[PDB]
Amino acid sequence: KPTYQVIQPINGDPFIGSLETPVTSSPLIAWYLSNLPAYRTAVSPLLRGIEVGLAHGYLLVGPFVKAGPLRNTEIAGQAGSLAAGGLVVILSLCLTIYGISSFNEGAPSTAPSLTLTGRKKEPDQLQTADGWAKFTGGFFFGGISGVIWAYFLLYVLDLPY
Amino acid sequence: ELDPNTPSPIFGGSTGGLLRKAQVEEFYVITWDSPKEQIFEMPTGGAAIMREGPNLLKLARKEQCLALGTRLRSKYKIKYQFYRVFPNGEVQYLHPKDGVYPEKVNAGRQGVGQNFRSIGKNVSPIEVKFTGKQPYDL
Amino acid sequence: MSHSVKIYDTCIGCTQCVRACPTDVLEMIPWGGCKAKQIASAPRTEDCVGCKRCESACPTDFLSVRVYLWHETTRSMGLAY
Amino acid sequence: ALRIPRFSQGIAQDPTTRRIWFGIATAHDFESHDDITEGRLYQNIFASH
Amino acid sequence: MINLPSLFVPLVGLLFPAVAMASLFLHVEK
Amino acid sequence: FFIRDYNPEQNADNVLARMLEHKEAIISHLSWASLFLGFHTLGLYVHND
Amino acid sequence: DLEDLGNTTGQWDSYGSDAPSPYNPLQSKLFETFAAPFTKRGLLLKFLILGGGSTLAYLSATASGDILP
Ligand code: CLA
Ligand code: CLA
Ligand code: CLA
Ligand code: CLA
Ligand code: CLA
Ligand SMILES: CCCCCCCCCCCCO[C@H]1O[C@H](CO)[C@@H](O[C@H]2O[C@H](CO)[C@@H](O)[C@H](O)[C@H]2O)[C@H](O)[C@H]1O
Ligand code: SF4
Ligand code: SF4
Repeated sequence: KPTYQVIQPINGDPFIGSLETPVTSSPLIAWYLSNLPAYRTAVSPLLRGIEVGLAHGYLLVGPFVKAGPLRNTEIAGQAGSLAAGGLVVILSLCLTIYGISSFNEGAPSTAPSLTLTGRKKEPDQLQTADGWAKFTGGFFFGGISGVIWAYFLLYVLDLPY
Repeated sequence: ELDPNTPSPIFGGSTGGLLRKAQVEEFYVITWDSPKEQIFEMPTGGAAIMREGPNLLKLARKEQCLALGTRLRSKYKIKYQFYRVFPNGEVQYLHPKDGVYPEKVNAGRQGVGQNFRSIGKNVSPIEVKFTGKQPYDL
Repeated sequence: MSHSVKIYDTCIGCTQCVRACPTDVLEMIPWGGCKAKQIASAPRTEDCVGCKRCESACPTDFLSVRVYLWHETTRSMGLAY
Repeated sequence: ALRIPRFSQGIAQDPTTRRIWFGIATAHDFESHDDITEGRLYQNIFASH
Repeated sequence: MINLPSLFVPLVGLLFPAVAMASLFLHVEK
Repeated sequence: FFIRDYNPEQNADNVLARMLEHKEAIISHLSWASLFLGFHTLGLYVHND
Repeated sequence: DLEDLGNTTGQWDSYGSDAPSPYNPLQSKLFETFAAPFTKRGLLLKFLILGGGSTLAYLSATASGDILP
């Protein structure tokens, strides 16, 4: 009922701010994002890696196969993996040497669940390095790979119009 | 944050005030006396009404509490406190310590002033080029 | 040095003279008289930033003061954050 | 809050970028950064050039 | 084989940079 | 040399010193050359234009 | 005071959190190793960097026939 929730700016204290509002926090947005890392960690990553790798994968095709350097290609290759498959490699390790910001190094192991987590204090890290690996390892097999059922597909395609 | 509201001091929301590395370093909340409820300027673009107390709002960095302070003594009162919080409680305890109101004596603390020699003729250059025999480290 | 900009003078009296500056200065130490006899260049300075609001008012009668620590904190920066 | 590229300590700390930018552009100013002794310096310009 | 001396611009102007922009992110950490 | 090195008691009365000492003139009889060499080249070149 | 949609209605109530979705598509360990080389790593990643980047660059240029600039 309350003019917008029991009317609060933030979670409650005003003072951090973020002026929590729609597009910050509406039952409708907020939800379109929790198997995914925004709030909770669904599973120990390893898997999120490829839905991340892959979805972002078959992107970067018409960007560099329809806007390519000398464009609209007559080659077997593009439509194409090509260079883009090269980008997921540069990308994916530009990605790794960031997982040298956190190492923090363990196996604990839980994608299995005890007791509704809370994480407890997930906010902030508590991702060890042996986590950020299995993500940016999922990234490679998500990038390269997610680059082929892009071109594998014939483009049945829609014409400008 | 509902389950405990301690609050004394009254904004509503802002974009302003502290973002994440207040948790990961050093915290900095200021507290005060009040009479009858008045409407105030802030740090961070503005403003609120006070009432009473603790009257203990928390700020980002130390420049900001003192900054009211000027703020807080035009329109007056004696009593303003500012403490520094960690994560993990204490050391570095900021306004509490002896007296307040700098411009009093009990004691020295501090400061010197001169280093080794006084203001007069350092036309004289720096001297021996750093060796760990001679008193150049304070 | 890690904050070393000399504002010292000779009167170090602080009435209709100088106060301005975010925390850094507790002074009022006395030294065994100077007329008003509150003296020194400083209190302990590992707390705040680098103004020269430090003179702007009440004499230093040689150098102004200024930026110079070099050796620079974050809290002494303003930004980390 | 790590301890990091050395000769300086003053530099070696601030998180803020000044730590890199500056990192490069002391390298050459041997006299009177951390290491230096009149015997270091000299030679530290000799096997330099 | 015929006409093929194109490697000393990526190994250098491309890959050598990869090394150091990676590697030398030792300035951050190692 | 004048700031890191240089030794006012070690140098004194002594011709390199003397250069500091009688310095206010040095920049003036320099600045007098410029200002002259200034407007006089600039009279001749606008006038000419 | 009849009307009010007497506690109307609530939810339980207006909580949400406590079970809004079953979590994830089955795939359990349809990958698990499956491809190891980032699933193995300690230690790697140079190794790979010279490899990927050696092909990309190596065949990336040389030959067959020009097609020139
Ligand atoms: C690319 C981005 C850029 C960035 C970095 C930001 C960043 C921010 N914006 Mg913002 N904004 C942008 C562009 C950007 N904006 C544009 C172009 C507009 C239109 C004018 C706005 C209008 C806007 C408003 C009104 C607000 C913000 C706010 C904010 C802040 C918090 C909101 C938030 O993150 O909720 C999370 C956001 C999401 C979860 C986004 C989900 C939407 C997706 C799923 C759309 C997918 C598209 C779909 C497939 C089809 C659409 C096709 C096409 C037409 C787009 C944050 C600083 C808020 C603020 O001021 O701070 C509190 C405030 O509410 N923005
Ligand atoms: C900043 C911009 C500007 C832009 C817009 C472009 C654009 C382009 N340049 Mg280019 N160029 C530029 C500056 C620019 N250039 C400059 C400054 C130089 C000299 C320094 C060059 C030197 C240069 C050369 C030599 C070449 C180009 C080429 C190209 C074309 C190929 C790009 C490509 O395939 O990459 C891949 C593209 C992507 C992967 C794009 C993906 C991401 C995009 C869509 C941005 C993300 C927005 C996204 C939609 C977010 C919306 C919300 C979302 C949630 C829905 C493209 C027309 C090539 C060409 O031949 O031209 C025809 C050629 O190789 N450029
Ligand atoms: C020192 C540098 C330098 C060099 C050598 C190059 C070189 C190149 N640039 Mg470039 N560029 C540079 C600086 C440089 N750039 C700078 C500073 C800018 C910014 C202004 C750009 C902006 C730019 C743009 C926008 C583009 C280029 C493109 C290119 C390529 C043009 C021809 C081509 O298709 O590549 C030859 C090779 C490749 C692209 C990679 C080949 C990999 C293939 C063989 C793999 C596929 C097979 C399979 C999947 C892999 C097998 C693996 C197996 C063993 C498991 C060429 C590689 C263009 C391009 O590449 O589009 C196609 C275009 O995108 N550049
Ligand atoms: C329009 C452009 C213009 C031009 C022509 C220049 C030119 C220059 N700028 Mg410059 N600059 C500009 C606009 C421009 N700037 C703007 C708009 C800004 C900010 C408003 C700056 C801010 C700036 C700064 C702060 C500096 C310069 C400097 C320079 C000079 C250094 C040249 C160099 O070779 O570095 C080459 C640069 C690099 C090698 C770094 C780029 C790294 C990229 C390629 C990494 C890519 C990341 C990738 C995704 C990760 C993959 C991982 C892989 C590496 C493993 C050069 C004179 C510098 C200078 O003065 O030095 C003498 C420096 O001080 N500029
Ligand atoms: C094109 C240039 C512009 C002009 C006209 C000047 C002129 C001058 N600069 Mg200078 N400067 C400039 C750009 C300029 N600078 C830039 C871009 C920089 C670096 C960012 C500098 C850095 C610099 C330094 C470090 C120094 C100077 C100095 C000087 C003075 C040297 C003496 C001299 O040359 O003759 C004298 C001047 C002229 C020939 C210029 C014309 C001046 C008169 C004739 C004005 C005309 C009167 C007019 C009819 C009345 C109109 C006014 C109003 C009533 C409508 C001179 C005033 C030096 C100095 O101070 O000397 C003591 C020195 O300090 N400059
Ligand atoms: C290609 C070989 C696949 C077969 C799996 C065995 C090798 C897997 C790599 C780990 C090497 C040691 O063998 C391994 O077997 C299982 C991994 O699946 C582990 O069993 C479990 O406990 C491991 C130890 O933290 C964790 O990775 C997991 O919670 C789980 O796998 C054993 O604790 C481990 O000893
Ligand atoms: S500013 Fe100078 S004169 Fe004033 S009190 Fe301080 S030291 Fe004394
Ligand atoms: S501005 Fe200067 S004098 Fe003032 S507190 Fe800061 S350092 Fe001290």
